[PDB]
Amino acid sequence: GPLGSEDDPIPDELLCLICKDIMTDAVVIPCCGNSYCDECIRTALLESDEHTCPTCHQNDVSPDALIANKFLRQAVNNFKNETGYTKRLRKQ
Amino acid sequence: GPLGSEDDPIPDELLCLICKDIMTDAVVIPCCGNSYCDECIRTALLESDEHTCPTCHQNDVSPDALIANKFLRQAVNNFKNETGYTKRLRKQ
Ligand SMILES: [Zn+2]
Ligand SMILES: [Zn+2]
Ligand SMILES: [Zn+2]
Ligand SMILES: [Zn+2]
Repeated sequence: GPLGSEDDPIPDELLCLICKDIMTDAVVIPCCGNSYCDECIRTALLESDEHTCPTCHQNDVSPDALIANKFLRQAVNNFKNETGYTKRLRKQ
Repeated sequence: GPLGSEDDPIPDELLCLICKDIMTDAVVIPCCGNSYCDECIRTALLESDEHTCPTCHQNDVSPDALIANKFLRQAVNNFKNETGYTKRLRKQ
């Protein structure tokens, strides 16, 4: 049936595994190929001295080796506009 | 108007720039981040001794450094099933 009208789950083709949610300005990891939030993937490598990838569990990656997944960022932007994905910010 | 009725173009978020068409099992280039057909991107580096990227015109890439854009391949698979994009395959 149809999805996206009032409900729809974010696909893994544009959803960060680290926070299990969509990301903006997503990057790619040259250790495996998965894409996540720039900050999310950075945190994984920063907190892991072994540079343990948060998906393939690699031990030779780097937050400086993060490439720009143009396609990812594009899809996310379109997806957000189709289903109208967004959230309510606060005055924190 | 809407898209998907009887005509729909392939977006740059899952469309290969090299052949200007969708691809399957797309890979990513760690030089810039763009994704293209494994065969297409391979050909670009294979024919260019300078390893001139077919998008950013880099000079230090490689067909071996091609990573697996999990997300790309997933998007392509879904997109193909949405519009019904496909072609004549052969059992060679
Ligand atoms: Zn990895
Ligand atoms: Zn994230
Ligand atoms: Zn490039
Ligand atoms: Zn191609």
